[PDB]
Amino acid sequence: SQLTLRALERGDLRFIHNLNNNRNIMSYWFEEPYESFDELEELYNKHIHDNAERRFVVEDAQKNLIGLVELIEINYIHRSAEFQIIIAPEHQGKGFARTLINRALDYSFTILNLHKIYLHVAVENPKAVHLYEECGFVEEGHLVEEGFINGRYQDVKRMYILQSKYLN
Amino acid sequence: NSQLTLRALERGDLRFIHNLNNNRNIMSYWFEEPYESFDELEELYNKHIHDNAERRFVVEDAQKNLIGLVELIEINYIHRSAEFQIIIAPEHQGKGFARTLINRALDYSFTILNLHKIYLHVAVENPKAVHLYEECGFVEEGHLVEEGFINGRYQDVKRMYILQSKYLNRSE
Amino acid sequence: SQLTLRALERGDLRFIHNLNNNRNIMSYWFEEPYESFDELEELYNKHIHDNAERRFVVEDAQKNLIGLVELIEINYIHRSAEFQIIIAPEHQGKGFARTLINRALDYSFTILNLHKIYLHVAVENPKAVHLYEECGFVEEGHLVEEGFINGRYQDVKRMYILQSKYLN
Amino acid sequence: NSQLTLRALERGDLRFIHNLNNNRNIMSYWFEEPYESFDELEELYNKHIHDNAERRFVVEDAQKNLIGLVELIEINYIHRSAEFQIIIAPEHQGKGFARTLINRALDYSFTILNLHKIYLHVAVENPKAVHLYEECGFVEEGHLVEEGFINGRYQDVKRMYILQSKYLN
Amino acid sequence: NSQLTLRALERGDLRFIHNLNNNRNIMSYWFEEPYESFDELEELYNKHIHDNAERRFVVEDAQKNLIGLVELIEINYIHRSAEFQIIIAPEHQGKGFARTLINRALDYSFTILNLHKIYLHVAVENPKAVHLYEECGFVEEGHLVEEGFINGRYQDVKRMYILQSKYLNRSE
Amino acid sequence: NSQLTLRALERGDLRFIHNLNNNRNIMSYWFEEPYESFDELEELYNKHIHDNAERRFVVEDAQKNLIGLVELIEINYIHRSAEFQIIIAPEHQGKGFARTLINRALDYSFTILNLHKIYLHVAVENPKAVHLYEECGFVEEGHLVEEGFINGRYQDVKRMYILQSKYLN
Amino acid sequence: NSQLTLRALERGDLRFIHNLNNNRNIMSYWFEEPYESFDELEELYNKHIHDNAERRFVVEDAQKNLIGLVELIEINYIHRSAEFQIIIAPEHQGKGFARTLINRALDYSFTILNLHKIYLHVAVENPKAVHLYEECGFVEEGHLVEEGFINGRYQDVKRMYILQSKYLNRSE
Amino acid sequence: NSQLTLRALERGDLRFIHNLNNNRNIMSYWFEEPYESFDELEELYNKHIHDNAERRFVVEDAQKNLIGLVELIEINYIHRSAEFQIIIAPEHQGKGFARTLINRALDYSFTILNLHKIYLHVAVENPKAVHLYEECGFVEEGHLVEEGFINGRYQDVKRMYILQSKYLN
Amino acid sequence: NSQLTLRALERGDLRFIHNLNNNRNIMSYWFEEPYESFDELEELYNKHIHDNAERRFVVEDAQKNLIGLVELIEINYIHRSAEFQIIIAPEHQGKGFARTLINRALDYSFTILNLHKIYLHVAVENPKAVHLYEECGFVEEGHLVEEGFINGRYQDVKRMYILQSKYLN
Amino acid sequence: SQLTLRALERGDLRFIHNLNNNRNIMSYWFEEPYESFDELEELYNKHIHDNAERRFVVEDAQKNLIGLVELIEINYIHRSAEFQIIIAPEHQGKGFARTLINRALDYSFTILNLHKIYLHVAVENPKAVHLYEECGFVEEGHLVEEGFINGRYQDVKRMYILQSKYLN
Amino acid sequence: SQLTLRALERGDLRFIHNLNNNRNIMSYWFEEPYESFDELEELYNKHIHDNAERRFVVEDAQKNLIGLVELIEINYIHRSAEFQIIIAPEHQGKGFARTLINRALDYSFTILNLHKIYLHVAVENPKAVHLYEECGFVEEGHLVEEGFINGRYQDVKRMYILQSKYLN
Amino acid sequence: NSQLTLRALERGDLRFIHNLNNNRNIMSYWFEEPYESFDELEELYNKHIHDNAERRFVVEDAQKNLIGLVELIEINYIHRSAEFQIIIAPEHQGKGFARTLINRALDYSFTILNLHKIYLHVAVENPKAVHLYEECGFVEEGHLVEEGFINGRYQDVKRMYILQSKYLNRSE
Repeated sequence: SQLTLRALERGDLRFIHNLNNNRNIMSYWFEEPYESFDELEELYNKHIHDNAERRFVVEDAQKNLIGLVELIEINYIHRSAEFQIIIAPEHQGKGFARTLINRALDYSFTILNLHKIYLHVAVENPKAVHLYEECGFVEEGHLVEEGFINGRYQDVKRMYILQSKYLN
Repeated sequence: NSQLTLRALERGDLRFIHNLNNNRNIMSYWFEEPYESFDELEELYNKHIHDNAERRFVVEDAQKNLIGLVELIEINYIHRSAEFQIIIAPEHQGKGFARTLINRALDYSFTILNLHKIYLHVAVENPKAVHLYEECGFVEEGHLVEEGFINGRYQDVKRMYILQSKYLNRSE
Repeated sequence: SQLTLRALERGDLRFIHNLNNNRNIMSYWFEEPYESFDELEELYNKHIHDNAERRFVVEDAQKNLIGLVELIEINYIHRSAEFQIIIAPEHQGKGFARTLINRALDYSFTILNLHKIYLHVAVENPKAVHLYEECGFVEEGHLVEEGFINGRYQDVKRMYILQSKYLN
Repeated sequence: NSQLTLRALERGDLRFIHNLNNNRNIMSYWFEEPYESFDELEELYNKHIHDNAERRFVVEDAQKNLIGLVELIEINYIHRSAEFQIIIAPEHQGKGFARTLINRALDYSFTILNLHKIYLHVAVENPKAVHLYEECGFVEEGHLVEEGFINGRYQDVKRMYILQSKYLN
Repeated sequence: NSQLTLRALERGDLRFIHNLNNNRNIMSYWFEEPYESFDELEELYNKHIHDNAERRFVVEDAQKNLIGLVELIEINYIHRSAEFQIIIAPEHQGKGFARTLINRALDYSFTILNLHKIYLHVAVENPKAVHLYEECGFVEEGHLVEEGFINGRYQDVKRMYILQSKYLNRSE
Repeated sequence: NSQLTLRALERGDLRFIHNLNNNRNIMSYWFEEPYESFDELEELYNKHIHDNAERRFVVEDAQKNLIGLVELIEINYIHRSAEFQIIIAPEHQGKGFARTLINRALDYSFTILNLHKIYLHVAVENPKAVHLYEECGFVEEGHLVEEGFINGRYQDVKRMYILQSKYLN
Repeated sequence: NSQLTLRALERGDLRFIHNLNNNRNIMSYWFEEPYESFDELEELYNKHIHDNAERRFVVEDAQKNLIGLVELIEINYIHRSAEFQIIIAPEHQGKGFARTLINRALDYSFTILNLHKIYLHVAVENPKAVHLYEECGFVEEGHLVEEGFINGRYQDVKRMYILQSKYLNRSE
Repeated sequence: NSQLTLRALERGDLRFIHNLNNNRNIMSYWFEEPYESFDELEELYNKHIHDNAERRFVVEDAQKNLIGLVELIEINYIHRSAEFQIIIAPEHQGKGFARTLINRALDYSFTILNLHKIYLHVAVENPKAVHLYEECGFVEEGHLVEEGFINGRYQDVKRMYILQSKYLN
Repeated sequence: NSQLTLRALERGDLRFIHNLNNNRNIMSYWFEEPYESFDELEELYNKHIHDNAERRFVVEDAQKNLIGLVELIEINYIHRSAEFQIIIAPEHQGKGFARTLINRALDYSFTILNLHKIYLHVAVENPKAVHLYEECGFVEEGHLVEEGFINGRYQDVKRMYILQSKYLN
Repeated sequence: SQLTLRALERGDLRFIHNLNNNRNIMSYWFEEPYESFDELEELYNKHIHDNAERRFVVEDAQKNLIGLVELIEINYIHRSAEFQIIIAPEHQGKGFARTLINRALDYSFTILNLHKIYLHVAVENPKAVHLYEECGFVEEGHLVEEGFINGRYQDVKRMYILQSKYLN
Repeated sequence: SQLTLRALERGDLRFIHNLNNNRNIMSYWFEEPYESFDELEELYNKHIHDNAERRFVVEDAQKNLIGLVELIEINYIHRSAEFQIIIAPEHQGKGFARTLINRALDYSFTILNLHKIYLHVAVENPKAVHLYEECGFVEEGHLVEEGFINGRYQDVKRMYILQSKYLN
Repeated sequence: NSQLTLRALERGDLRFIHNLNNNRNIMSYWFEEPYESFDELEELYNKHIHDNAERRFVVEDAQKNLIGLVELIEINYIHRSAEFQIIIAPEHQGKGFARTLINRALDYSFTILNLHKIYLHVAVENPKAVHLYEECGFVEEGHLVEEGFINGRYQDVKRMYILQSKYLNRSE
């Protein structure tokens, strides 16, 4: 409850770079690949005004960085966006996920007025699917060999939630 | 209240602007383009530094403490109109500084810019503000239904106006 | 029924300039004033990709220019836009207005997925208010001295229609 | 004289403009920048094509024959004023169309742009022009001495005005 | 059908593209930016002429008559994926040219671009097309609900895929 | 009053400029472009730093305390004219230094720039200022009616002039 | 001679300029930058089209035949001075058109530009021209020695002037 | 040797890069463009900072002491190949960390970028290096004769490869 | 076959280029950048028109009928090497003109550009081409395995070379 | 003799601005007018590479700024330039002029290989004409009303010296 | 005598390209290599105003293109330039060389006021050395392996002529 | 002498370059453009930072004291030639460091750049330097008369060369 969401600032880019460490996956910023901190800050400067992606830094009461809440591929004609939450390893198993997931859905459905929010989860991480399922998400796709994760193509589940059910 | 002073907004005041837009829980715009980050605001401020379609004024006291903001937007010099929005910091919201800021704004709009009409928008679910402006000389000219999506619901908003004729004269 | 809507092209700018003649009002293109044809084509080139305004040219079966249907101040967050229809003097009193008004509402509510469409009518043209009223629009504002039309400030009615009623 | 039509200046009309400024014996300006050749004007027309400080109208007749030019310069939208200048081609100078052009100019200034004041400048050594504008509603508000260097001499110039209040009422 | 030929789209073919997007009654995009005018399309074509994230191919016959369009979008060369969309002109829609165009597209994607997966989207209210792709080797991997707003209603769309493994092998 | 020194305006003095334009209750312009914030002025100062249409001088004293500003706008080098404006800080408004600043301004206009005429504008509702310039050599050449919208009213303004011939002789 | 007319130089007249600089056997300049090719001239003309430091005037007759050129260079509006150069085509060099062109030039310089002084340079080895200008009111103010390298030798050049005072008055 | 960590190259590490290229006696390239001074490299690093044709990783230890560099050049994402080069600082050349760096490089090439082939070039006059890569999984696919001008002589160079299939299985 | 003439590539010949790359079933590059449409090539030809890393020659006959293309890519002037590729139109593939084009290419490489080495790449599944270049002076220096993805298969490619020393002597 | 010539640097621009004070004449930098220090530094940056004018700062042994030696309107085809020397008021009457004038002629005739060096002197300052005359310059022109100096047009003498006589 | 020199124009670039054919040497335009006509015209446009090289087209009475006279590496401080004359194969052995060489020296020494004009001749073409020698040029250098001409480094003679001797 | 080290010139060394060009009393060039001020040099250095037609190398000792400069100019990679110029600070001119710098330069030119010929220019009125280079393997190939204007007089300059063949071999 004490956790707060804050729009992403330049200073928070170091926290983004640290979150990427230990993930072992190509990081993208507005659909452009980056791996070093200097590559990131340059693209943050060039996409500063692009409203197709919005990122919020999650902090506690004493302002310790907990994680990141990012909405990508925002389309205002169809009113959809892809949701992705990244919790720092320090606070991964402390139960902050469900609160941050509700905070993200709140901003998406009560400020941006989006119709649908979908996410992508690895089939090889079933407990994460149960998490999002218990948060209101339902499976709508089982993408076969969608991503190349550590030397092999993996299946990824696409799950959605509509504005209708979150508000009612 | 008479110790308050209006000052054209500077770059050093953008921090004060950012802290105002939070807790409002509404999309913040700068020259009709959205923003929610301090850096995003600063870049827009430098890009529209010379754009005269909008003007914003910081209000401070003798202590130089920041009390609120006055902004004119959608300024058109052929029809001589502009939209009016007032925002006072939460710390000074209840000490009745608003009426002074409103009068200072109308005095600038109608005696320096030589505008003909000033309109504003207020939420129908905030009768306190609608009543405040009616006290300051604003008349309702529209009840726009489901014009804004606020807090997960389409709500109505009142549009109220005041003419240069009433402000400058009336007492005459 | 034979009337067709077509996105605005460069060649149609001459028809726009001719429509402005005999109106006696400042013409705007993406909120910028113009009065000569050369001023118009230059701004058409600079705002070619701005999706805040969409204009459709109305033609008949034999492709005679009937009028223009323009949506301005399109906001995809709140899903609103201002509607304006301009019929050429040759075909003004032939009854093409109601058909073109329905065509405009169709594009706005079934392709762009807008929530509200408002228009502005002069109080001194009451029969036009009755037209839009019989088309589904309802008055939501009586703006006092909103526009300067031929040497005097005039009152203008703002009328709206919601996507909910047009679809049902 | 009700046949004459005002039309916003187009790039093609810059030839008509150039021919009118010849025979005048005066430095011609386009948005406060001097020019003399047709090419200099065409380039400056492209640079200031969307500048709202000045506005120029070409006046034609029923046959579309060019009659004259009406230009409003130094347009300030805060004070709501502008300077007015009318130039008729030598072909039609004596046909008595000036008054109609002056009123069609004032009609656009006061009924569409919503300006409060329109002032103009006339040489003191042209009293017929002073009387002309006087009969159109303009009043002398200044006698600027040695304001301009015309024909090798510093000459005095009358500044004349008319307000939106009088023209509308 | 074997007389059809695939040709990289040129500027002279943009007219053929514009005439295709009309009567579809759907927002048309070019490198993920909307357009509905021929001039708007032409300007976008010149701006993304060198962008390799998308490729479009015109298909013509021995008569050099334009039959349809094949386009790859959302191409990513790290995951080696792309989205597939086929559009045949209304005059040739029913003569069974589609299967040839689909195979020509997959042959280009899997033997020249060396892609791993090709996916496409089809409306659930168009079982004819869903069946056509299932015949060509596509398998359903998703039933996205209310993903698209078509003709005044939020509709579901099927996402179907095919892997380079099946296309190149299977017969092996 | 012979201690006062004129110095070309520097970027650092833009603070002094901004503070003077406060308290005036008037729209301030920098090269015919409006501004209100210190940042707006600093940007426009950088854009027009080499524009010769206007020239501004900061006047200091022996202690280098800033006294006032002397600006010449609408400088035309073909007609050899310019508009003059003097603004003294409220701290020294009543010390009677105006006349010396006016003459130091005219001295730069007529002895270095080689201008023929210098005109200025004074509000009719400030007769003390009209008399001041009258005693400095300026003569009224116009009574512009409702020229400016000041303090919520269209007010009349006097236009006053002095020629290079008189000042030098 | 009274049928001659002065016209501001246009792009279509640059061909006439190029043909003039040949046979002169002297470095040709355009806004103080050298050129000897038609294309080199045209590019310089477009680059200095708006530069008011120099002005050139083509002179033509009732037949619209090109007779010569009049150019002002080194124009300075603070000192109100300019350099004067006249060039008549070889076909019309001997019919006494020069005096009219010189007077037309001084009339433009002293009645429109409101200049104070006009100076020119003439070769000491051309007493015909020095005498022509002395007839037109020019007085020698300098005998610059070895100022120019002409035809393989450093030669002297006369600098002659005329003031606005003499031209406008004198008759008075 | 499990303490060594790979980190994407940062602008600050360009000093470490410059010091490594000294002592090599070879023309150094940054995105197929030659350079010699620290300033030339810093400018070209800014120009190609978002170019995906090359990728360079700085390898540190637990103490964050810089150990070496791993760079992948000529990265083609259609053929899924790249050229590999490993450079260890003279301080740690004999500590036997090379093999771990080579495998950490191949792990990023084949497990994240999804490349099919990685080739490298070794001088024939350095058989110890050829054997090293041979024991890491690389096989000779070419003996390029007089490929490079090294130390004043056109020398032969071995081209060695390893496929994603072998490394993963 | 002495009638064939080499001519530097002109913008007009880009049609001939585009038609040759059709029928090849391979991704075509222009200065290491992929393209497929005639418009994409014309734009990239304008961007790299003064780049000296590649050089392409159109070969015609006495009738000026286009015969083929000779392109030298990856030209490095420090190591003095380049990659060679010859493409003959299907119309004249069997007329036996290849050898003359190969030698005319090597003559420009070794007698004008002063290059030391020229290498080329040939598919292993085209032994007739390998023999052809072998009889022209090229020697195999590498058997690159699974170097290219051709016709849906990773195939091996021979790299062949010839030095300036042999060709001149 | 201890006096040294040094190419003009950015830091020396303040000394240039101070030299202009008490001159009461329009200052030009590469034929462009300036009056404030900020105007000067901007034009110094834009004309940094223009070789049509070369300026040298004159200093003593202890590096006190004595004056300026500037060559303007340098033409390498005809090999000519205009010379101008400006001594600070502190050291005006100490006899540094003749030495600095010889230093300027040395650089012009032995490094740039110029054929002619001319200067402009006021007729109303005859002792300055005698100075340059005794330095080798000879009058070649008496320009009438050439410059506007303090409210009146003044005559200016143009005097020259050829490379031939300085070297022999 | 009837031969005329004319500054190089855009249209003459085709003649330049044809002259290069049958030379078998890398062609340079302002020290930049070119081989196709399109490469040449682009560099002609970019170096249109560079006065370090001047080229004149030689024509007859009937305006048939005879050859080219180009001065390169023009230095106005030292007053030197490199001369190069190229006669078309059609008129090579008709004796136009000596006339064109004198025309070039005339322009260099009587209009540009250059002090020295040097040229480069192949040692393996001795009759060309005798030509320039009989025109006033004298050998000042025998450069060893200066140019790579058709598969071998060749020696090149550098010969000069001073303005002093051509004028006297 | 073996403790000397060659280092590519950096921006921090431009001050050392400026102090070298003074007292030489000769026009200083940077990529064939003149300069005589430190700021003029710095701006040219940043503009030609990536130009590979010239390369300059600072030489320093174990003490990191600046000893001199080595520069290659007029580098052409088709003919594989370059011009060589060496400049040692006056404080270290007489301690015989030159021969080491010359050999270091030729070693870089002939073993890294793979150049074929290196030429240099020396004043005929400086037989000390002409003799120094003859000791280092340079042969005179030209006696260019009145090529340079030095100290008010046109002087002759010797052009001397050395080939990659001699440097790399000879001992072989």
